[PDB]
Amino acid sequence: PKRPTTLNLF
Amino acid sequence: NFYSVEIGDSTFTVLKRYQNLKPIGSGAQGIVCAAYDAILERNVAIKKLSRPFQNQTHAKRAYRELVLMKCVNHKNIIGLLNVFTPQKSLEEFQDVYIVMELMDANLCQVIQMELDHERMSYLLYQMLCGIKHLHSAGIIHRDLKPSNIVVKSDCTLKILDFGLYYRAPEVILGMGYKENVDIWSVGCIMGEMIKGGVLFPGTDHIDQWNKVIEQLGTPCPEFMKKLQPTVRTYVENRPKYAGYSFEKLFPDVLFPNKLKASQARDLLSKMLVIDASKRISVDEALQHPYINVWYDPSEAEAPPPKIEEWKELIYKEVMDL
Repeated sequence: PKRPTTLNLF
Repeated sequence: NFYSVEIGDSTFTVLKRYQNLKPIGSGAQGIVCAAYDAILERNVAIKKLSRPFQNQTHAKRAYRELVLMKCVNHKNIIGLLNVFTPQKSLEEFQDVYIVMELMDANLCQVIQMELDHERMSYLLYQMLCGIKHLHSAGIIHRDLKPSNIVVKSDCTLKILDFGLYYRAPEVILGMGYKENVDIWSVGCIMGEMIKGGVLFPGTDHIDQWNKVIEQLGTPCPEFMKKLQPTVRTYVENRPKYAGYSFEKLFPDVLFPNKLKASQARDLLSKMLVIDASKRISVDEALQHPYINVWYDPSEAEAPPPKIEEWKELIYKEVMDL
């Protein structure tokens, strides 16, 4: 399981 | 050495390394500016304490924030980057400036976004780690909420402050609390991500209380006994509230993957427990199968942190750099 490298704040 | 910028009605006198200041906050604590750190070459947050010591009340809070910010150290907690005073001596000592990490946004909007279980359980994993470190430091926030949790575009998360609808019953009421008081908040924030709107909307602490009971169901009599005389009468005067099942409260119509949707609910089912004595603990939450996937001992279990007289204490704190 790879950890999220991005989260879309916009 | 320093220079002065005028922001609003206050004057920010700070180290020349900081530029492009812009106010992003202004509360009881003080004024917070977004600023560019020309040495670390990154965006930081400069907080100028308001009336550090204009009354024994303010000074203790100032002394409180400084000392804690110093010892406390974790990735899932706002990191201190500097503390300085533009004043040359204790005699003239007047202002306290705290520089810290600057994040991109709080969870107020990202919560109303679309997060996959990865992002969902990961952000929560990171909350549990920060809250746990806070706890292992004798600090029990009690006031965690969306505008309290900050995040970055790289999906990392941190706790903004050490605190003191997202409050736990023990808190809404004049009852005693333990560390799992903050699990309620996590339970609330987690649930709101799945819902899309605040879980228990209360027009006032009483209505708030009603929303929760009606929703989760009335607590058992052993808990009622632990309730203040006046408030116990109030609850015993309302209709029988049985609450709903977490499948009804949290229908699959909100989840994307059969296993994970059930796990998230099962977890929610152990965090949103009125009776604090039947509520899950952080350690257990971190071990839950929905959160445990990101578990890492280096994160989840990092070693703990550690009158006119207040002017000197603070000054001494600040002067230790």
